[PDB]
Amino acid sequence: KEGYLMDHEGCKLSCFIRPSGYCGRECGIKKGSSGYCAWPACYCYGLPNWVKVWDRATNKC
Repeated sequence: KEGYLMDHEGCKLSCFIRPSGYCGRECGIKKGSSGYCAWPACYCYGLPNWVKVWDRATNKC
C-alpha cells in the first residue's frame, strides 16, 4: 500500500529542508519498504494494508 505519511495530528509529514533519507526512515518505522520526499511531504511504498495513510477528506492543517 502506498500514500503520504501522516504525523501525530493527521497532517502530511513535512520533508521541507529535511535530509535525504528522512522519509525512507519514517516510512520504515511504520513498516514501509521505501519512502521518498515527494516535496514537500513524505510518500511511502510497501505499507501493510492495515496502516492508515493521509486522506484528503479528513486532512486538517
